[PDB]
Amino acid sequence: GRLIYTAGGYFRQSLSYLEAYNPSNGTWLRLADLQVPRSGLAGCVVGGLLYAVGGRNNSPDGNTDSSALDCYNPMTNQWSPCAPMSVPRNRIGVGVIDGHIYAVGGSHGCIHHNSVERYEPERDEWHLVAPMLTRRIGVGVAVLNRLLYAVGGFDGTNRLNSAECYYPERNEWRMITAMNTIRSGAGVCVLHNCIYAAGGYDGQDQLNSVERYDVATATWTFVAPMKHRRSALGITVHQGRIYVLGGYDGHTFLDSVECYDPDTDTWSEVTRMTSGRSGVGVAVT
Ligand SMILES: COc1ccc(S(=O)(=O)Nc2ccc(NS(=O)(=O)c3ccc(OC)cc3)c3ccccc23)cc1
Repeated sequence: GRLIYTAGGYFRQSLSYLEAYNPSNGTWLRLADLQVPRSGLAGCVVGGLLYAVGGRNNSPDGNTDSSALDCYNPMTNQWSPCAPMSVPRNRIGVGVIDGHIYAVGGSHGCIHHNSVERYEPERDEWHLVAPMLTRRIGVGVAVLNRLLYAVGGFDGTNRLNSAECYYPERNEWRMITAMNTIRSGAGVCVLHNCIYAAGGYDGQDQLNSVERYDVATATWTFVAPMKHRRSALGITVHQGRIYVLGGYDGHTFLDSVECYDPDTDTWSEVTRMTSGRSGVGVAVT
């Protein structure tokens, strides 16, 4: 009975929605609003708890990048504040390894981070780990074989097709094979033994293409393209399928949710959010 949760986002301004989708019956739940509206945040789950990490509050008055970390408990329907990160990180990537949340890249104003920090929920503390090789914002992050992958993004000058691999036991990064397509703001997840990068922005157009990295062969391969081009999309995996939610298509903030089935290699539109939005954090619990 797991749900896909979607937190925050952007439509005219940063949003406070926490909504959940139930793929078994196609219904949506409206849950407790975020304390502070945020977009460009990342969502992850550790031990049944949903965490909303980083992002930005883009409001009528002004804009503030967020160093915040907040914890949503589905049992109690309440957000609680956690220890903040060392720096604000808008357009952040995040992965979880062994119960620890990794906050990768992102921006603070015009500073494009290569730093990486790790959150320990048992102790409510962030600690810096080794920095990435490249500054990356709008970076997609996936965890496979207890390694953390940082894919694409924007370094401050160049939009990137490069990707790198973090080794927690050695505390070191290495560059891996570059993608076929430059992508910032892509959706990045892991399904079966592969990293998928879906959509994003190549510096000219929003993309519908989708590629996957097979770790055995160290090669990126195109798979079936989404129906909508999209960047700043949310992404998750649920019962063996990839779900992509929202994003910006070049003209509209999308309410479309597409599902990818790897056995048929096809995308289908399975629901719509209650309103169109980009830059959401998404996770499953
Ligand atoms: C068009 O208006 C927008 C206003 C706000 C927003 S957002 O949803 O609040 N966040 C973001 C905005 C941009 C990002 N990088 S990008 O590569 O996708 C991109 C780059 C250039 C573009 O065109 C010139 C469009 C998208 C984001 C990346 C990750 C997460 C959030 C991003 C989205 C759209």
